[PDB]
Amino acid sequence: VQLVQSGAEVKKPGSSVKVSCKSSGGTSNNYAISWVRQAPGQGLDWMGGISPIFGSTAYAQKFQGRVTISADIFSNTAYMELNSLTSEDTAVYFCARHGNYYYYSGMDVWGQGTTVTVSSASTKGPSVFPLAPSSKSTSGGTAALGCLVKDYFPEPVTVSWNSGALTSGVHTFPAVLQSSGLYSLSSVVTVPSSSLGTQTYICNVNHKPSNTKVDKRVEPKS
Amino acid sequence: SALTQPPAVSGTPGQRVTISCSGSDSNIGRRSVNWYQQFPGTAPKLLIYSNDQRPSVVPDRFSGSKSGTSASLAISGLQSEDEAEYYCAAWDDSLKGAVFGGGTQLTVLGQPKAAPSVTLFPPSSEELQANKATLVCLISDFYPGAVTVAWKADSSPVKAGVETTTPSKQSNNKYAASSYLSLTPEQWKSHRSYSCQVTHEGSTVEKTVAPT
Repeated sequence: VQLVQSGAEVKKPGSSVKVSCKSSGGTSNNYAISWVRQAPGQGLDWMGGISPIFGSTAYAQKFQGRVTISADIFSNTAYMELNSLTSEDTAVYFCARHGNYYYYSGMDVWGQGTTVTVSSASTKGPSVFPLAPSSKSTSGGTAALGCLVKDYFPEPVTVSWNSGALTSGVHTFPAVLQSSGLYSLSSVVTVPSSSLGTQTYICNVNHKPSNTKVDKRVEPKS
Repeated sequence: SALTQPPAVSGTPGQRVTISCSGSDSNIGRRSVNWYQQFPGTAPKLLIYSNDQRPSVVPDRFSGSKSGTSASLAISGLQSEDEAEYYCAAWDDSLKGAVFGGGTQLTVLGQPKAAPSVTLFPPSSEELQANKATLVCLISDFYPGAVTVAWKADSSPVKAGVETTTPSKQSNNKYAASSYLSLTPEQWKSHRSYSCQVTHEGSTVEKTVAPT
């Protein structure tokens, strides 16, 4: 048996989110189901549970009056609806099935998780800035070249170097979500310093949600 | 969290490790303990239930016990692949709800410690020209996977405008993270230098950049 959850969600502050959990490979109605969330870098947090056989639902105190857990007994799907969303609600939401009718039992089958992002931002392509070294190129020596992919929404953006020809020394870092509600990330390629006099380095940034493709030439300056 | 676990634990392959879970009379005192294991960017998996019972698919080197209002997970013969996050959980009778521990990051040193490689970039001229400024601090190839980042304007701590990512596993099995400091082009120019300081296993790597 597998628990399958609905896809990632982006929501505005004050709005509601409804995450779905289906048991594929037969009914999960005879067992308790819990919703557990995990805010980035934080631990597991129980939101509440439902046990349809008893027609009972329970909620963590901290979410009482804000979350509604339900089960469509006919379709074999459980749901979690969270209202009045703020940025503190940005997290991965898991459904998980207990081993029996009760919330005390181990949760032995977990859904894959659903990322919910709460942001007042709308779709926006990144500004891209070149990041150049000036004492890195010593002596020598390798040098770190980068491109800053600033203030985009929503995820995700892809980055390559020299239209894909350059893979050695590339590290693209995971995005930060800033308190503004927009993302930024950076890609760096480490190159031999000597190559900076003969080779051109260009970062190619593609942001599909906004149909933005940007090419930036990165080149130590002055 | 109503249940208390040590946030970080380390072990060497072949060695035994124990992760404790401290609870109260309303939860661990009265109810059975469950243990979950979670790898980065994926769902937890059930490891132990009913205090000491193991799912078929769990290696028998994993075991649990319950001691009054406390519970413990033991792993014998630590393998490199046990490097994960571990959570204990119990129903709580007073709360009428399930409670988890805060989690334990278990480090299995099947490789040497590595200090973070730190790359600090000043604002690009392009960004400064359009009247903005961002300091970018890139932190890679460190192991174990926790660091803390502190920013300095000259010799004094900056707190505001700092956005730091959580760490993430690389292909080569070490970790990376980044931290951003956003500022006005005037704040940037008024200081002789800014510094990104990254402390890893009680030792700091720093980099420094200047408006020159």
